[PDB]
Amino acid sequence: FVMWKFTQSRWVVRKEVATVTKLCAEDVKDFLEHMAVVRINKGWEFILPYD
Amino acid sequence: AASQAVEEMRSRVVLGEFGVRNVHTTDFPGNYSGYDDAWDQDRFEKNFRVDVVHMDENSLEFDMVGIDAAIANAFRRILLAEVPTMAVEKVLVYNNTSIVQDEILAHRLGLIPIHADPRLFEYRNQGDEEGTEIDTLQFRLQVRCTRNPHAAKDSSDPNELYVNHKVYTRHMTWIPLGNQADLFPEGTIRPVHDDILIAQLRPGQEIDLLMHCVKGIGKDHAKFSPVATASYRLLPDITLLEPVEGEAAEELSRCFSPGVIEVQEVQGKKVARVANPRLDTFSREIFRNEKLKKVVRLARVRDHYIFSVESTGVLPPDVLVSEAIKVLMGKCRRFLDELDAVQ
Amino acid sequence: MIIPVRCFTCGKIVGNKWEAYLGLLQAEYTEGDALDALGLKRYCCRRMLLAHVDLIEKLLNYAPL
Amino acid sequence: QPMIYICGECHTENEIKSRDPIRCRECGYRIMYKKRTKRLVVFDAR
Amino acid sequence: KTALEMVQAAGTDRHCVTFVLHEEDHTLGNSLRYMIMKNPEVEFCGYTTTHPSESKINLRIQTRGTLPAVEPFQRGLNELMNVCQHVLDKFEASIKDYKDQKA
Ligand SMILES: [Zn+2]
Ligand SMILES: [Zn+2]
Repeated sequence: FVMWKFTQSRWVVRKEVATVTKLCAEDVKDFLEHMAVVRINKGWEFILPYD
Repeated sequence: AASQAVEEMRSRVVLGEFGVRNVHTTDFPGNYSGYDDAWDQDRFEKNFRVDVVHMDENSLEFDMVGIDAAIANAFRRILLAEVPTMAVEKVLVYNNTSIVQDEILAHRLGLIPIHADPRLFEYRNQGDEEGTEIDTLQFRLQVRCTRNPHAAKDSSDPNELYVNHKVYTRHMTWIPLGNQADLFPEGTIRPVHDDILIAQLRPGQEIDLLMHCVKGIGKDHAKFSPVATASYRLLPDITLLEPVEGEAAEELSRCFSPGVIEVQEVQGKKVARVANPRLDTFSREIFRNEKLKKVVRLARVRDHYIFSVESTGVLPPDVLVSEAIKVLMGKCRRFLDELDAVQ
Repeated sequence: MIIPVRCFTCGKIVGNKWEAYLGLLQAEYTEGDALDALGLKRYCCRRMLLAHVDLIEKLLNYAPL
Repeated sequence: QPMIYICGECHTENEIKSRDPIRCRECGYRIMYKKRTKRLVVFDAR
Repeated sequence: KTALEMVQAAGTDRHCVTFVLHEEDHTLGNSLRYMIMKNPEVEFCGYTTTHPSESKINLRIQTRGTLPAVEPFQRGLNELMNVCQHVLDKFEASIKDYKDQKA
């Protein structure tokens, strides 16, 4: 689901993923840290640019 | 001259680079030659005044002009300790299976404020652990955590898996004693914040207890303190020895608080002036600039005290100040009656 | 173990502002702006909320249940 | 008199009498805690 | 049993008196010290704490002439009571007019 959200849009909200997937905060954080970085006022951005 | 220095010593408190000067109250008869500092009730009633600048729920700010540091500190200490309120003292536990310790649980419950009006109750006599209708209140807390019968297959979050897993203070139910139900309308006797997290539970664990609350003062224990932060500060009055203009004036706006020093273009050039010395916190950053040290004179007004009283929500802070003044009056009356009984 | 109800220095009610703070951590708010939005002006409550470690869930993971 | 205990992993109420091998049904764990008392206990919030 | 008087020595001199006040602290001590120091007939006024464990204070009053040093005590108490009444009335009036002008 996280990878699909990243394919649909470059910016992914952590709270929306936590609400949809019904998972705890630490699991969503580990999922995002593997492929995203925290950008202030924008959420989570994919670590690599569009190739 | 000498008169100006005497007036500055007797009216202002100057803050130097290394230390504060003129901090002691000196307006007393015999200390000054050209001043008759003898007590005068008429002059005190004339000069004294109270001006409230901000007043909302659980927050008050008011300036008192004409009072001294001794009476101000007395009021502050009475508000901090000598104002009686209602707080949890006795905890009767029935099969506490929580991970949180029983003593720690009782200590956390004791710190929870109670919205009950303390003036309508009395101090419990020595002993008498059973308690009476007049001088005690009972709060029942019974929370049984169990698994949610309807939840998702994964349910990683504890909110979906379990119910009542976080025992908030809203679960506390006031149990009337005698005729307290008729005297107090429903909804008056309750926890103040209603959102304080007492403990966290798991399925199988249960927390069952009764809480006996009695009247008490903050001096005995800090849990009876009604005010969260009740303090007072001297009103600052920043003065400019020489007119400061140009870009250095902007430095003034960056040296003091952003809201005290304002720059204006009277003739197309920026000149700084004191707009609202109240907002300044006296960070003493002007001493870093070498040139701007001898151009300003930071000072505090001796007979102008801004009181800020943020309460815990038991009662509005104006009633708190009134009750503090009443407690001081009661102490004075008790000592006068004792002296009269002696003579 | 758990968030204290009262602040050690001043005594402001801080236990009720813990989980909401966690929500501000679940949101995009940083530490400073979240502590400012919670209404903690003095630094004592900021230290109380920031330096607190949530060990209650780690213990409940070892609870009998 | 029914004496009740709690297992260390099943956490089920097991009734065993005196001089019994400490065990628990539907498992094999051998750590048996005692349930909390029913007597009233008074605590001070100090 | 709360406030007790003590003379300076066995001679029972009314010029130097010590009032021992029970269940008190620095608040009332400092307030009464400030309220009675302004009395021109008081040479020496001073309050102290015997020990932080026990809740009691000792005030000492030494007058100028032949004052019994008990009359300045009652004078300071009455002046402090009047000041408290005045500040209470002023604060109540201020709060009331603030509530009126706010709405
Ligand atoms: Zn604090
Ligand atoms: Zn078992």
